[PDB]
Amino acid sequence: NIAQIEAQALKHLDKPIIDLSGWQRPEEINYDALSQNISGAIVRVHSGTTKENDASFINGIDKAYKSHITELQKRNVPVAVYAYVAGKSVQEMEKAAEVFYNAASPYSPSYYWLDVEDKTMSNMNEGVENFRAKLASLGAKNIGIYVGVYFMEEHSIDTGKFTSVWIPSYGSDSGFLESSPKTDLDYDIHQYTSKGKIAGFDHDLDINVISPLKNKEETFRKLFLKP
Repeated sequence: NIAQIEAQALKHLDKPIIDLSGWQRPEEINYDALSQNISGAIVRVHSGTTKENDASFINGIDKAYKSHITELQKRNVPVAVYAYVAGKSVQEMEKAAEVFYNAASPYSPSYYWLDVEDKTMSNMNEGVENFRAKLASLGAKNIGIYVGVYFMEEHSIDTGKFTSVWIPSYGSDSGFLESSPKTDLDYDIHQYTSKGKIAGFDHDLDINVISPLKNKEETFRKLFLKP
């Protein structure tokens, strides 16, 4: 039940939050082990490549998302989703948002995240908003933005209409927390390394933590326990 998931999450609150994509092969993940070593997970569903790869189809659909979502949800881990935002026009942005929503919504994800990291439209702020607005109109309520500080400032990426902000800052990228986002914007969650190692998986993992500037339990509830 819902109280059960919530109790497990309270119990595991100091375990890290991971994000995963098709680059992390489900067959290489011991989900039993991984689920007891994490508090939550954020799974890639879409990337916005004409060449073929192991992590997604040409239409942007991630090759592993059904596995990552189902295997973690069955183990009572709360799971949110993300899309790499890369439309070259409003039309592409709205298309990608629809593809993303339709693929992820069946799983009742705890949050939808826009992963914004390169300029694919002249006014990237407008394109990002196109994506966000479309997702909202399709029914997404929890819509957050992942964006680096320098990118956000360079392209005047407005985070105001999003319901949460997620920011990467790796320092040297050692696998450990070593530098926090260089902004006074009030973000909820910090991607601190791309080279984490967690029991249950042998290879590099993106690891995240709720910002120590927030109340940890309340912010975790916000991001993971309110779909």
